[PDB]
Amino acid sequence: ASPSINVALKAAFPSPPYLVELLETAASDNTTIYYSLLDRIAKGHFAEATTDKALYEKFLEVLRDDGHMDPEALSAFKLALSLRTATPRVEAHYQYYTATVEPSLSGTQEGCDQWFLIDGEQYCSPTLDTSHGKVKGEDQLRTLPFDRKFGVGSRDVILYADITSKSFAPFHEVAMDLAKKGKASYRVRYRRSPSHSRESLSVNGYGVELVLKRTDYIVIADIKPLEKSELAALGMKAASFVMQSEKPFEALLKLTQDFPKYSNSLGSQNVSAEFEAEHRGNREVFLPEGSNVLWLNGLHLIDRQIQPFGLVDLLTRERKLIKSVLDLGLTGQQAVDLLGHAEVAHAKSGDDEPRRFDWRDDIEEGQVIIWLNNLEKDKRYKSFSPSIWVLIHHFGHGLPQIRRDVFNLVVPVDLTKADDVKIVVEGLLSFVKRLIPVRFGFVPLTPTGQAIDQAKVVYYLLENYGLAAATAYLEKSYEEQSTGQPNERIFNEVIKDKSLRPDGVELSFKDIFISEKHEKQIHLSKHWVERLRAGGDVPTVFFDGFPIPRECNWLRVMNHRLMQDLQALQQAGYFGMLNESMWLPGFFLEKALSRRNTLIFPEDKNELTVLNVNKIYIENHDLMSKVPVIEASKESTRDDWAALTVVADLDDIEGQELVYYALRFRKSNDGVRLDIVHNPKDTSRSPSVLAQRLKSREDKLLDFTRFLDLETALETGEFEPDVAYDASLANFLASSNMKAGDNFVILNGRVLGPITSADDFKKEDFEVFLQAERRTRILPVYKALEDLGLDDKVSGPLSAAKLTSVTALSTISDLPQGIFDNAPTVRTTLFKQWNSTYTSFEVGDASTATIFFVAVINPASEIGQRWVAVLKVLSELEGVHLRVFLNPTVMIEELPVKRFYRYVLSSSPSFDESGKVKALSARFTGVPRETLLVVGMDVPPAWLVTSKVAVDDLDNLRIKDIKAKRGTEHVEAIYELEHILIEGHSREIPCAHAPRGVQLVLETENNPHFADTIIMANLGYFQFKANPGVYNIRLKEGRSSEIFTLESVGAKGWGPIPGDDNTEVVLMDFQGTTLYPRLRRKPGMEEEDVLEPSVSKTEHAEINIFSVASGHLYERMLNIMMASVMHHTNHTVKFWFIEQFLSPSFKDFIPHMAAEYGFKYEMVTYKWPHWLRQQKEKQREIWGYKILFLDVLFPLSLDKVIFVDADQIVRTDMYDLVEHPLDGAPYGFAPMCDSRVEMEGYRFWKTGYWANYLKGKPYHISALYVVDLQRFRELAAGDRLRQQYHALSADPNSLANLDQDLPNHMQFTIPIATLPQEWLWCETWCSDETLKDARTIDLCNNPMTKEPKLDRARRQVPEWTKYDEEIAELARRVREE
Ligand SMILES: *[C@@H]1O[C@H](CO)[C@@H](O[C@@H]2O[C@H](CO)[C@@H](O[C@@H]3O[C@H](CO)[C@@H](O)[C@H](O)[C@@H]3O)[C@H](O)[C@H]2NC(C)=O)[C@H](O)[C@H]1NC(C)=O
Ligand SMILES: *[C@@H]1O[C@H](CO)[C@@H](O)[C@H](O)[C@H]1NC(C)=O
Ligand SMILES: *[C@@H]1O[C@H](CO)[C@@H](O)[C@H](O)[C@H]1NC(C)=O
Ligand SMILES: *[C@@H]1O[C@H](CO)[C@@H](O)[C@H](O)[C@H]1NC(C)=O
Ligand SMILES: *[C@@H]1O[C@H](CO)[C@@H](O)[C@H](O)[C@H]1NC(C)=O
Repeated sequence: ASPSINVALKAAFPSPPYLVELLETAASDNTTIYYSLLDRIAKGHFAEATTDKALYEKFLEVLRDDGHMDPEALSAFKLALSLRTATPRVEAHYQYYTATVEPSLSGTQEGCDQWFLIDGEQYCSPTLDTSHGKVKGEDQLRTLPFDRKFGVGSRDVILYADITSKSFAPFHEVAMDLAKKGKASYRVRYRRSPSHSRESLSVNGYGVELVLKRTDYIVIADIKPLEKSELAALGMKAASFVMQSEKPFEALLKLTQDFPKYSNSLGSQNVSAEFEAEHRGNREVFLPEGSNVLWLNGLHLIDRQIQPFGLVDLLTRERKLIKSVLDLGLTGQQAVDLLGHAEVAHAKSGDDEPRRFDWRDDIEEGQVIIWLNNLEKDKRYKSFSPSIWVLIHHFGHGLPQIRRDVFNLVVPVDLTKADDVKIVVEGLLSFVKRLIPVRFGFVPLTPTGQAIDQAKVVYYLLENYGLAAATAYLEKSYEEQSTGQPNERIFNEVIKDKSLRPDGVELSFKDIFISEKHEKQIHLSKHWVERLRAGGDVPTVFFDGFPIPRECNWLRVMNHRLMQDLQALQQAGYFGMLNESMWLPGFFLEKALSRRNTLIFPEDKNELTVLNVNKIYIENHDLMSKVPVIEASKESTRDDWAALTVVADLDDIEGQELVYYALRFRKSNDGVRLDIVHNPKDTSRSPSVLAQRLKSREDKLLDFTRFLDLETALETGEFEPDVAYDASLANFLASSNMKAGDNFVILNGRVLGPITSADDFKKEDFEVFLQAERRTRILPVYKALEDLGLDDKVSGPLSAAKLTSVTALSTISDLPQGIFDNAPTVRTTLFKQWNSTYTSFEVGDASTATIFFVAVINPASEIGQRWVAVLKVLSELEGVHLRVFLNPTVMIEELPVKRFYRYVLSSSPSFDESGKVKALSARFTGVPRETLLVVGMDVPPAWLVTSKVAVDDLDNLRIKDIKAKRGTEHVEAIYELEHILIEGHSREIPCAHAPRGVQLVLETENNPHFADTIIMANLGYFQFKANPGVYNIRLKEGRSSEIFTLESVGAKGWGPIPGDDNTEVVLMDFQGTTLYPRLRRKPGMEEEDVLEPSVSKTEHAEINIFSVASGHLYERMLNIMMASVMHHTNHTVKFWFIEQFLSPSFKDFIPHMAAEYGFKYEMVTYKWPHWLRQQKEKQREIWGYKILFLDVLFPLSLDKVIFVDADQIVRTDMYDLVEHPLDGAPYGFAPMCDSRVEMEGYRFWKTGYWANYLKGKPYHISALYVVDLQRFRELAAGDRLRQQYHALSADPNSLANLDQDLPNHMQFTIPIATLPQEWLWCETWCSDETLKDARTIDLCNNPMTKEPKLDRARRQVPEWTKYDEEIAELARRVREE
């Protein structure tokens, strides 16, 4: 009965058959569920269900009956099925099939509905007698993201099927059995089924907003009554309303959805009931008022993760983790409590801290490091104080001078290499001369003959003659001979003068092979380099025992730690830890290790892989119950307990050497439980045989006095291959992402490898690996666990590993730190302190719940509107517990909620009267008749959405006008999910920086140019607009491919995860594709793209003009603007539009404008980056679109573009603007008119702020401008605009009209070519005499009148009507066509 508004969203691809959708949703990533269901439908079991409802009904009985899902998992299935999560996954198959399969399968297809692909041969029959073709193109056997494999088999078989028909069932069974036997491995790919219709897909999981566009007024429903500004209590009274109700959850939803309407309805019926000013005892301890914060089992979630898709994926990952834990008899409540424990979080913070290695000469008896300094005895520093209090009493970024030993830097240098030598001579010495408070040492590198000799030479020269003489040889050699090889012509000259009085033990001269000097010194040096792995292609520098690889600007890194170490000393001083007679460098060396392993302590800190241990012994029970196992001792303690697994190729020396060390390590440590997995490179001979050889010797293991006893044990015995073992073996490696013939080590779930050489991992290396690992992962689990009194649940080394391995996996973020939020992955328990009686309410059983949600919502917030709606639907799930906290603010200067909100989402699917799946819509009932509203879509981050069907103005909605024009009080609008984003964050390799100005191309097998974009400075950001399918990213041919080669697109994560050295992107989700690509510079380049060492016209048009309109009037005026151009030029024109701000009425009309006026048009858009600062006010968004994304909004093929405002009219042939010389400037603008005489008062750009800032420069107009795009990108102007905007935008009153203000604020930095004023006319600021020579007219605002825009046009321009008539009759001609 009430006046309503209905909004629906539909995808850009047709709806896949429901059957296949349920298969995919059902078996998320468990393959067994997939094929176990694929059997069921190949019976013809699902043939008897006629309707989607019945079909859906059937799946529930099946899953429950076959043991696939429990209540918790079934409930999760329904929600994910509502969300239609599996539909893009299915469309991936189709797009792949349409674009790579069909054009590479030459011949005549008839009867080949289904067909296996074997050895590039197609078989249309199960009986497999005849093969139709040799398939053209690249291999289809590449395993890609949407693939599934069933069984292990040498041969690989693929079936492209249309499951829908009965023709499928026999084909399946042929290969299911073939895989069951073990002949080959089975996988299914899809074929678009023509039994189904081409109807588009109706989506859900988004939000709709109705924004009040007039907020100025403040002192069933007609209009909101504006109430006297007693805003301050809204949050507080609003919070009480709910608490009082006692059906609280529903109140908040009902209140929060229509909140603007209920503002004046609050403060009534002795309203405050402020018992809860009590709970700011809650505020006093933890969070600030009016802040929204969500936690999921301690995990603090960012806003972007708080959508239905983001949340479904989190539960899925979390339950897998918890279920693993609760097979050891822990309640969901106990499990979570252990995960978020204080001792656990402390450990993460603990090894976020730096680990140091002992850089001293002590082991090598002081004969390896050749220092250029001594700060306690150098008579340069003599002037300085040797006092501790010099350190402690410091502030700033300046280096404190001191005569003390406190900071050291040891840099290993190769004396053959010029660049290396140059470091010492220029780099190291300047620092000395400069009186820096750092001691500088260097140790030569000995990887070649010449290097060995030159270390000897320099070492000798130091020993007898001294530092200066040695220094001297080095300096002279660098300039003089310019090579590593020793030069006597250079050497002898040095001794000639520098050989005066070589003290102590005498010089021997001429030739060196001192038994001691060559042996001891060089081999001691080698022992130092080897010990700390300070050599290779990339050497390692040690500052205060902290490894810094010799790359990029390592001194920048050193300076960072130098200040960070100083602050570490200061704090010990204020606690009085320090004293005057102390060796300060040993404050750092307290916990330092003598030996450094790059595997255990990788210098890429992120590099860490942990596996779920319970999973490993559950999935591969067949394998792990038949591996040689050394049980850890009967009589050893819980603290001693640890579990180790060695994966090695026993057909290689390195593989068997590695195991000997592991066995040795086991003899010493009684607490460890060892497992041996034989992973061979060549699988011609069964892996089961060598495993069977050892399990017989299992009892006798580690009784190998010598290595050959192990070697011999491998050779002897006759065995029968357990081919069941072999199958589980190759499944394990596939699950664990391990290659064949690769060596790996696993202690308590953590993987290190591949081990190329067994010398890398020795007995001593296992000991530290256990020592370190023990500390972090095991000791925080043990304490925490015991604190809760769950320490009864640990029954052995394997029992313990399950827990420790699970809790290590809990703290690994999905999102790399520094991108979406800087904050680390630390699970807080800090809200448990909070009193709950009067602000909290809980939903779901805590006793049974596996999922625990903690929401802190401010009722007055607009963000809260979304949060409540989503959380209500996730609360409906069984096995989920939710607890809500309401926290309003007293600080309300402006109206808090200025919109109505509806979230389109259901917890379980809805069905038709005819049993089809119900589409979901946002229906607003009882909308005020007199309020002007704006329709907005609050869509998940990866989505790009535009209006498709609407007859109304969504920018200016009013029921009274629609009623008086259309006769209906009911509004319906349909949107289209046109694109889904592929977005990523780039980095250069190895010295990781964002490559800006790099150009990229997206491609498909059908077309080599889907899309193109350029790399941004901020986070090496880039994006593409695409739909489900298989794509590839190639650097654009030109300068980009000249300078770089991209090793990878980061599709597996930040990584590098092995197996990701790929450039293939696929999108099979509503979350799009997130990528972290890597690019390494080609041989010796410090080059830059941005600086140099008829195309666009042909592709597009003579003239390229772009614009935006945000109303029916402005779109009507835009039609006139385009026409005026056309009449005024005998040239070719192409028009460009900002797609999402335009009406469907306008969108449906243009082809008709294009046919009549003879122009070309193209729709463009870009999605506002997540890092870039948003605009809550739509008009401001629009302005941002014209200036912020100029370089990335238009294809690279476009040389230049021109912006013309919608209200404008042009009498000029527009080419002239193209030909206008810009004098090497990126863009050109026209200034403000000075010509009108008496207008001055309203000329605000002659005031203090604008005249002080614009010293001599003009105040420009954003109605018309030229962008020399090629130059724009070349100058990388965009990046500067974007970062200045982001920086300025922190202040809300910063840019009145950003579009005009940003180019004006940046004209110092970025040149603006100024235009002849023949180019702009405006009555308000230009004289009437001026318009004779006027080229174009903007209709700028009155403001000494109130005459409106429609009036100015008719009065100001007589030919405006002529243009309007032309459009008017055509629109009617179309309507009557
Ligand atoms: C992937 O799906 C399969 C099949 O649905 C899951 O396997 C099933 O796991 C259950 C345990 O949840 C097995 O039941 C029993 O487990 C106990 C464990 O102690 C064991 O002692 C019993 O003998 C029995 O196996 C069940 O047999 C097994 N298969 C089926 C058809 O139910 C598997 O857990 C799923 N994987 C993931 C990642 O969840
Ligand atoms: C209702 O509020 C008024 C004003 O604060 C107060 O005088 C009155 O006592 C309240 N009613 C009750 C039942 O306490
Ligand atoms: C929680 O309430 C109790 C009882 O009034 C009080 O003693 C305690 O301090 C409160 N906690 C906080 C942090 O306000
Ligand atoms: C304190 O002074 C003593 C005495 O000279 C010295 O041996 C030591 O380095 C200092 N610190 C401690 C912990 O004794
Ligand atoms: C278009 O072409 C005609 C014929 O050559 C010419 O007379 C006319 O002036 C041209 N239009 C304009 C405005 O340049």
